[PDB]
Amino acid sequence: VQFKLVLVGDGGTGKTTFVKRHLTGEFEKKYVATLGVEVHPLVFHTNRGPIKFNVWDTAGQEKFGGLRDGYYIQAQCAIIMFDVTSRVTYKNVPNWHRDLVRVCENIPIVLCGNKVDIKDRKVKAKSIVFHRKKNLQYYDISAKSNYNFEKPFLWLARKLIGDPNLEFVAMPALAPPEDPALAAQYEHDLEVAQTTALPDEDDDL
Amino acid sequence: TMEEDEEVLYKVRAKLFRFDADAKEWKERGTGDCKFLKNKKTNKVRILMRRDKTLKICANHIIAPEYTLKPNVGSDRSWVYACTADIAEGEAEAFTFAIRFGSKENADKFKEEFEKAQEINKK
Amino acid sequence: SMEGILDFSNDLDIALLDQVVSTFYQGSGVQQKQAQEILTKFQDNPDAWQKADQILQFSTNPQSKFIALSILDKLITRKWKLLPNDHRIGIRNFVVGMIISMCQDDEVFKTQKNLINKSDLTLVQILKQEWPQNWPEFIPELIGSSSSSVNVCENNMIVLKLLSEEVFDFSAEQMTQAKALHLKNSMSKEFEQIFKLCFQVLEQGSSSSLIVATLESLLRYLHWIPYRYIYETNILELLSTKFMTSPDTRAITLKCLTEVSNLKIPQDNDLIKRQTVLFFQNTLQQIATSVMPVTADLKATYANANGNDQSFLQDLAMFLTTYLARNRALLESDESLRELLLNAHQYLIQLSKIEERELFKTTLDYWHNLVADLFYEPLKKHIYEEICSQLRLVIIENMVRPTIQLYKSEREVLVYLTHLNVIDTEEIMISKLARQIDGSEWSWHNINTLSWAIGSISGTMSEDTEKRFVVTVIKDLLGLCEQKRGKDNKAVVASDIMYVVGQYPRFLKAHWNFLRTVILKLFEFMHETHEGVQDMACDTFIKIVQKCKYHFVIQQPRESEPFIQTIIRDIQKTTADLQPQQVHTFYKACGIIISEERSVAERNRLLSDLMQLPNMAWDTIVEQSTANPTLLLDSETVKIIANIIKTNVAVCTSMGADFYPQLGHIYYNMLQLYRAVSSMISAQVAAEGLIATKTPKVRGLRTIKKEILKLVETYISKARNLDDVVKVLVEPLLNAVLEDYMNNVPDARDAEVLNCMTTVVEKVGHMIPQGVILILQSVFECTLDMINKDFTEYPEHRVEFYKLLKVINEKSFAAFLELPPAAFKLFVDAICWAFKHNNRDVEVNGLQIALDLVKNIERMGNVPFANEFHKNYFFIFVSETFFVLTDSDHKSGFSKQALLLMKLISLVYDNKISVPLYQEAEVPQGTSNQVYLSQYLANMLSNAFPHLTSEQIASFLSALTKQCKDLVVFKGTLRDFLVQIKEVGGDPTDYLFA
Amino acid sequence: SVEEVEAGLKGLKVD
Ligand SMILES: Nc1nc2c(ncn2[C@@H]2O[C@H](COP(=O)(O)OP(=O)(O)NP(=O)(O)O)[C@@H](O)[C@H]2O)c(=O)[nH]1
Ligand SMILES: [Mg+2]
Repeated sequence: VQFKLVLVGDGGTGKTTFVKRHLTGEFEKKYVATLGVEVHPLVFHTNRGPIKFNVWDTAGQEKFGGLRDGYYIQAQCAIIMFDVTSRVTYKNVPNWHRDLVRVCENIPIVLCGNKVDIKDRKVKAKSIVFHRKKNLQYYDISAKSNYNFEKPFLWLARKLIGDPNLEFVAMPALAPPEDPALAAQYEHDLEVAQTTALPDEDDDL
Repeated sequence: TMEEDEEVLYKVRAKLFRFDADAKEWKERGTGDCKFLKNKKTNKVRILMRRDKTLKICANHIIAPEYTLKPNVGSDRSWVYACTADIAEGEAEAFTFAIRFGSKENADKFKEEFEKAQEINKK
Repeated sequence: SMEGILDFSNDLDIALLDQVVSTFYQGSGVQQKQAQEILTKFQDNPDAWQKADQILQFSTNPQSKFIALSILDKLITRKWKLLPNDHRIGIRNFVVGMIISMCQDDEVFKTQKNLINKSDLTLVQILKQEWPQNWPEFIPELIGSSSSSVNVCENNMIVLKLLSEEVFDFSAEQMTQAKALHLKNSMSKEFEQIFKLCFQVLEQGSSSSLIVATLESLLRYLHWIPYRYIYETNILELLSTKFMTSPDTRAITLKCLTEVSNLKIPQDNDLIKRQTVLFFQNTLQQIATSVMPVTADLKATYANANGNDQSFLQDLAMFLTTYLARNRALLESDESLRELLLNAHQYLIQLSKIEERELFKTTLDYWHNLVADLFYEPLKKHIYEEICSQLRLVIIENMVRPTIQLYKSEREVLVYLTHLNVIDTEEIMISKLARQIDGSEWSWHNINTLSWAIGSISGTMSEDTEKRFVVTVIKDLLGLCEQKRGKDNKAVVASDIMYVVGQYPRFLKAHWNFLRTVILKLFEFMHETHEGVQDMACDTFIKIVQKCKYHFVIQQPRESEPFIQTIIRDIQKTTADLQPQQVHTFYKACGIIISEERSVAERNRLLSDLMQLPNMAWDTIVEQSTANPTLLLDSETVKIIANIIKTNVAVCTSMGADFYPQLGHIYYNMLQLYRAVSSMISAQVAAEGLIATKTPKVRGLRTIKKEILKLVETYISKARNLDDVVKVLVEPLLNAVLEDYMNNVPDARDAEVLNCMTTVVEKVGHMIPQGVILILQSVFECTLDMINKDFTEYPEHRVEFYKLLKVINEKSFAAFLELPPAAFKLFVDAICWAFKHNNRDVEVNGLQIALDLVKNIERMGNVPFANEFHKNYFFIFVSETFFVLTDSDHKSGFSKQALLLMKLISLVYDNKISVPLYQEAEVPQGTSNQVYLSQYLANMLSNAFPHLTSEQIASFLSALTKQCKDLVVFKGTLRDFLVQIKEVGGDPTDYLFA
Repeated sequence: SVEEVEAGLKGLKVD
């Protein structure tokens, strides 16, 4: 029960950061450009069983485009990503969409406006209308604040399974289990960890 | 969900970090409710924490009596401690964890409940 | 082992290629990742297109072929003209001959749609290069082949769809203006034959796959073809009847009719008006009989999500809203069209009840268009009385918390709807309120939704109707609160009650005794430990105060004192249970009231009493802090100090120029506190290292400094007496902050220092030229060294640095003239450094600084500094600007790069540079700067873009310089150059387009 | 009925 999801959009819009947040829960602060593409299995637990996404995180910078529209072959769903603080990334959404539906002619697609956590938003909400005539689902998202970060996958799972009432449910929590040769090893890592400051100390949590 | 055979002694909103030793860096693991779960049939208390919205487990281990809560250099609302068997994502792996709360008060009360729970696991 | 295909010395192993492809697509893990890196290297090889002949001929893998068409595609789009023409003949004939071979094989024509579509698109790339000049029979031969096979005829529709897209929909960015117009003209002059083939296939059936592909291509044609092909044929009848019947063609046909509702049509012919009415009547008829009647519950249908129902209801809303916004006046006069008009809107009413935010925003936009027109247009609102009555209920029941954009859209429609029928709106709202009390629709979400609705229509009823409505609403809401048990219930009702009254200030202002009783309750609520109550009471308080401040500052009848005095007197008791951030909101509110007192002595006295508690804590601490600074290591003391300053920021935010007396009370000791705090931060990083800046201890001390700078910035930005600013505030400020910033390690410098200085220069920069010089000397070089090693580190210092330089360049350009020549050189480097940022906050200011600097230099006239500036830095600015224009990594700054470039070019072609821009040796004497500018530019582009011919570079510059007074044409010429540098062999005549 | 709501506001409670 696995589906291939292609993730397309301009370089720097946060496609890789969004996947990393779902994979490990980490927020990667640095921009290391994706080269060609990175495939990652992502599993969610639903009331209809586990759902597996094979996420094809493609590259947005043309210099690193790799196979480009070759990554889309046989895709069953897709996310198109832009950045609401960069109007050019929204201007290019019709280009990514065109290249996408030329290969995948009938798949559910989610359009995502990322980085709504930034206060100086440039692509205002009333200006985002491209999804209407193309029957895409749209979400304001932010990988940094997690605002709506689960919605693109919930909506795609509902469309791929055909159950509008599918829901994410809590995975079962097994009981966790209960040497001196590593007492000095763990203490070494423990004190360098204490002296490394936690990131984002001004956040609410 | 495999949680009804347990009782909830403590519940606090928190952000959990894991230390990447090879990479000089703290990395977030999840934000959500941290619960102290006491098993009704063994009287063992564990840490269960899940991620908001997706409800994925990002912390699952017993409050071992040998663990010790240490402050971190840049926070008066966090604790750092070594964990030797966490099963949040498969096999029981060793982690250096950091856990941050909304205030110094919730951090202090977490330490209170964390060590009380250690005494129940001692018997 | 898999890397064998990367060796072109040997011959291709097709079988080895099919495996590494299969290991990439159907594989996983490390072997998939490795097959990926080899397939990228293979396709990226400049000779791989040569082996595309045999891949697409002998391979059995459709993915391997697809990949090789990509390799071909990159060749056709970028290096086509550079090939020997024999290869252009071969690739052309191979690509076509394949397409027919796949079309005739019904097996493959059905199983490999992806590959056939990729081959059609590859053909379209060739047509962009070769057609029609070297292929004028393509369209006649395309029409001829179509009658031979249904499969080739369908595929021809796909080729034509793709051709129309590349030429008309996606050409503006991908080809030159000249080449686009050439292809548009070509298609335009051969469309008559394409349409007849399209109309014949639609009219004669019968293959649904062939009909749909022809309807998909028709959708693209309607973007550009002239009106007559739609209104002078029968095609509107076919779309609105025959093809609305089958669900296979219903989706595409709806999108076609949506585009038709946007065609350019003469608004005076009454036949075209009847054709626009007729296809709407037919379409609505087919929907009512073949899909669902107007009574159908589209809410439930959408939620069930069977088949393509969701996409269909979305397209139906797009069709109805599009058509009615343009043509509904065609239906409003004739009595025989009245049922069609109201049925269309009744479908919209049902669509508007679907739980789907983006769809709802689409219908809401149309409702706004409609009710705005009924509000202004005579004799129209009676037509829609029953549509509007239903819409009121739909909007009141889907009110959202005040996305705020959605709320403001809902409020606007509902205010309109209330003016169209005030009596209906009140009856609905009181009715909904009754069912909130009788428990039939009681819910936390449902009482909130209704309060927001009630609050949103404020100011739309007559004052006396409003008075009775507000009274009735508050009365029922309180009876709702008493009826409810438990805290969590009684807290939400009481909150809504406060939200409603906060929305009706005209009512509050006319009934002082009520307004007084309100505020007194919020004060009681500021002790309610239940979460949300306190935050609620404080937000309502400042909200009411903003609207009713005048009634707190005057002495109302039958009171002895302005109510502000009563608030201030009990302020300690009132706020005793609030968090610091809520205390600051409270004080800010009191500052709003006080500023309404325009008797200076009374205002200052009110200010003195409001600040009594923070001033007493301040005086105590400043006496205990000075004797002696060990107290500042106490976390509690720095917190108390931070909150005192924040309280001062809050009151200063609302009082502005009137805050000056309170600032003068603390100013000198505050700057002293700034110095003491600064020493401890420095002492701590010395005693513990850079990690000390992360500790709570030092973060608390830096908070004090930041709040002090924010207070001074807040005042100076709003001061009206600037003489006191310069003569009293500026000098002690600079002494306190400039040297401390300069002499701290980078990690201990506060970027707020730059932001504060930007405000000082903004307000009084023209009055303190020696002060602006001192600011530059102390922050310019040491900040530049922090930010000129990458684009990453110190992001805040980066943004504030260039805002500071920008305002200095605007307000006191004299300061840059006083820079030593070495420092001015760093200034120019800093500007170009800003060009290269992807960060928009830096890039936009850097371009603006460069533009303003050029104008600053131009305004100096023929003087040595202006002459030396051009000799040293003109061609640096020209080439740095050209670099970011052409490197494809700064597209977001194109418009301002072009503006700067034209300003630089126009300088030379207007002869405003007096000295020659060359060395006396390199060019003969008397040569104009204009001749030398063209030579420098030709040489610069030739080395930067060696694949361009000399004629290309020469025709580009000739057009560019000639167009340096026309920004829109200039920009088009830059865009044409950006296209030509992406390929080989661009036509130099393209630059004669304008 | 203004003095009426008024008196009701006064008694507004949560306990
Ligand atoms: N403030 C903020 N930053 C974000 C957010 N999401 C991603 N970023 C940041 O934007 C930058 C780009 O990150 P990245 O995930 O690599 O974007 P990308 O689309 O994958 N780039 P590419 O297409 O070249 O692979 C990162 O520095 C990241 O921290 C966000 O939601 N909020
Ligand atoms: Mg990436």
